[PDB]
Amino acid sequence: SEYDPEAKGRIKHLDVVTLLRRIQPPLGFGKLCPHRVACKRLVAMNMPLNSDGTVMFNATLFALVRTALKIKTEGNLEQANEELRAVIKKIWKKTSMKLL
Amino acid sequence: TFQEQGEKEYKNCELDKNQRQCVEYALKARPLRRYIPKNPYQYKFWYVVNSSPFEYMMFVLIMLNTLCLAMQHYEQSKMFNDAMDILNMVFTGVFT
Repeated sequence: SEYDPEAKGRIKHLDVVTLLRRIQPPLGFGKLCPHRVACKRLVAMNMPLNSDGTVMFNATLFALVRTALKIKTEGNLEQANEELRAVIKKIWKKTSMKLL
Repeated sequence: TFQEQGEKEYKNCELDKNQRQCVEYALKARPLRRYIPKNPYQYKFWYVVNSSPFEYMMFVLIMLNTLCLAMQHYEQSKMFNDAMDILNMVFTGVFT
C-alpha cells in the first residue's frame, strides 16, 4: 500500500521490484541484487495476465504465500484450486481470478 | 486434555497447520489506504506531522509529563506545588 493510493483493486506494476526490495528476506528476496534473483523469479511463477499496469493485491500476496511453501511446478496449477475447494473454506467466488 | 480435544481438526490431507493458518489470511483480506490530502497549502503540515523526529519528541513529552505527574508527594512545599501547577499548564498547552 506504500505505492497504492486507494483500494481500487489493481495497482501499478512499474515499481513492484522496488516494493519487494523493502521486504524482509523471509517474505521478500535476498539482500543480493534483484537483477539475478528477483528479476527472473518475478516471471518464474504464474501470474494473472491482466493489462500492463493493472496487477491486483490478492493475486500477488497469494502468489508469494504459495511460493513460500509447498511450491508446485507448472501444469498442476489447477491442483491448488482443487485443494482450496476441497480443504480451504468457502471461496465466495473470489478465487475465480486467483485460479489463473 | 484441552489441547488434545483441540487437535481433532483433521484438514491435513495435503496441507499442515501452518498452511491452514497463513493461507487463510489471503482469502479474507483488504488493503487500506493512507488518505493523502490535496491543496499542498495543507500538505505542508501533513508532511511535518508524520515523521520520525516528530513522533519521538511527542512521545518523549508524554514520558516527561508522566514524570511530572509522578512527583507529587505529601506535604509538599508551596513553591513546589505552584511550580508543578504552572508546569502542568505547559504540558497542557503543548498537547493542545
